[PDB]
Amino acid sequence: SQIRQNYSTEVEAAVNRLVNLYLRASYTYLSLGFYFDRDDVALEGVCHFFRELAEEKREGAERLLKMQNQRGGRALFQDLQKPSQDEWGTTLDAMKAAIVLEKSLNQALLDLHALGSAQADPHLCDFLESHFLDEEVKLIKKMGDHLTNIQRLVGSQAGLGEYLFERLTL
Amino acid sequence: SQIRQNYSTEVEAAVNRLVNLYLRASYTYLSLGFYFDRDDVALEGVCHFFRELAEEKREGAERLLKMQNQRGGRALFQDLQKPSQDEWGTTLDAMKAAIVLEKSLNQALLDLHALGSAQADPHLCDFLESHFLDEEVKLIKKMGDHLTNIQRLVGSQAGLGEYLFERLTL
Amino acid sequence: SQIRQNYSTEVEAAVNRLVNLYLRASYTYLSLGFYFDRDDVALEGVCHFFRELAEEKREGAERLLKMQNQRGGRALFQDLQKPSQDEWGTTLDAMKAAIVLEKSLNQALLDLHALGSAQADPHLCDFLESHFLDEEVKLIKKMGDHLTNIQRLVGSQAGLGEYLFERLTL
Amino acid sequence: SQIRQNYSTEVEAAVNRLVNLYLRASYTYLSLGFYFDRDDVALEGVCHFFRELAEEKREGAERLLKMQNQRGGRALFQDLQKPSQDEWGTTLDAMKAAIVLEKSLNQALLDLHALGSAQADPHLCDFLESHFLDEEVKLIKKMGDHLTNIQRLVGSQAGLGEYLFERLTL
Repeated sequence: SQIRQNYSTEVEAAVNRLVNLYLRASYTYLSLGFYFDRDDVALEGVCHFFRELAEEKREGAERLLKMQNQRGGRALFQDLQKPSQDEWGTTLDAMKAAIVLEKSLNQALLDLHALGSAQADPHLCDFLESHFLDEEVKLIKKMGDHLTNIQRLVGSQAGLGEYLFERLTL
Repeated sequence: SQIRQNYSTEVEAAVNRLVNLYLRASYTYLSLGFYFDRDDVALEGVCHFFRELAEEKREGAERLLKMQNQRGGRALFQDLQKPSQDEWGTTLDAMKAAIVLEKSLNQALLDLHALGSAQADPHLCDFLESHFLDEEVKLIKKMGDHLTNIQRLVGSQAGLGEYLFERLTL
Repeated sequence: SQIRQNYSTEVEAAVNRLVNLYLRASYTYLSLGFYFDRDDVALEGVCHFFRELAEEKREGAERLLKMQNQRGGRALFQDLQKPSQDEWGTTLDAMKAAIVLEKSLNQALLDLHALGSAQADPHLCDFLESHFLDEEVKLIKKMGDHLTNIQRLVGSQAGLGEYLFERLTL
Repeated sequence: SQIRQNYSTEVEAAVNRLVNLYLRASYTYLSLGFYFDRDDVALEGVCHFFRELAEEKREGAERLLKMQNQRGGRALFQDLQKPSQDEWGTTLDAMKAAIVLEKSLNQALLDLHALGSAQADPHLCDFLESHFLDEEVKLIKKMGDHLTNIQRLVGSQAGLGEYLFERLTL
């Protein structure tokens, strides 16, 4: 490329894999959102929480794709595997699955940042720090906060607790 | 009639029967609304939910009556039978009865649309699709959503659950 | 389902397949958009044309998913295959590929409408007519218009023609 | 200095050299701008593109000079050599020369960031990442985009192509 400078093929490849992961997470949250919109689940606040995360993860993939082009790399798309589950259980189950998902994205982000350090790519490192690392940390704290509240609520009367959490937090 | 064109006597008759059904549903919801306004029931949000449906069903009957005249048919009114019950039980009982009612209206609408297809009456078909079919589908989804939430809430402590549903959803 | 009425399992299945197709088309347009944003392609108007179609196709999938839930069907997600190409050639090549894509979506929409007629599902039929059929027809006309103009322009001096089309039409 | 802390003499020296480079680039763009303003060149959009970069590079030098003082270093100015050329040829020639210039600035910025890492100077590293590294990457992408378009345009009829690029892009 005429513009490419200090952009290793290893980082280029890893950015394409991260795109696939972010698109995969978007798809998982789309499936999460529409499950809670089922007439036999019917937790609209939980649906809306996950649909907004579907959008967030899609926008993350697009910002990686733009950075890829900005550095003279070449985007390469692969098959997107379907979400891990067809039905997501309770609000508690879904929130647990969401924290697992976000922790894996965060580990991919930390792995890529480590690669950029090993490759001495400060623009990549700054890019991840500015638009992804602190975003993940906040989101994981929020979900941790939610988990603790769901758990406190679904101790003895789970149906009541799930209703109140959706009504009064989400 | 000077204006009548492609309007079968079968469809004319079926529109008059549908009017009677819609007026009957309005009357059922009027009785539902005022029951929840009783001082020994006292669920104002449930009263208001059903009174708004009383109005909706009356407006549906009036839009059928107007279409009847628009096609050169002749409205014919019959006795309106009283609602099926004098007392409607819990919010759960009432919502179950409401979904039964709406499913019967929806089946009358689908039956009439099928007749209009058999009679090749595209204006009638479009009229039902535009102002009734998707309205019913949305309303039945909403009531299904409500049923699921009432059920989740009235598991172990029904009095508390009925209060919270009226307070926080309706 | 408590709400399901006149919704065949055949239509439910076909709506899930249509969702997968619409998501697949969104992915194809995402890949189209970012190719024209490459520093060695650099046709920003073409990038923006395809990125807006990526969004449109995603919103179509979401409106099918919502209708699925509205009828008491159950969304089922499958793997999303990657776009057919990694590099998309000229603006002309890409527009040709886009018309092929849209014609296949349109045929899926016509096939599903035909199924809804065979199943006597007027709500499904009206839903497709209201939110998809005329949208596709307009989009395919526009792309046909674009193809004709690209072709007129890239007769003798293709590089100049591709620049002017991006500058003065897109 | 009373305020100096964790600011190596190596980084101080390298910041002064970077200032000289940024001032040299400003001077190069001033010469580029006024060439395209010649009555026998007369490409006003190209003149304006380069004059704005003259200002940008001067502001970069001033932000380095301010950071130098902020850390307790001492600015040291050297002779500023004249631009490499007196006449800059076509828009294509000039854009090629500009990308070479920016890539050398970018390499100076990456070299200095590497030094700050070797010296464990996180304030310097963050300063370069925040105000220079991503600015360079965007500018080099834009110029790469421009080069590709100039090249597409100046294939067969170069005079026409240079006019249209100045008119419709710049």
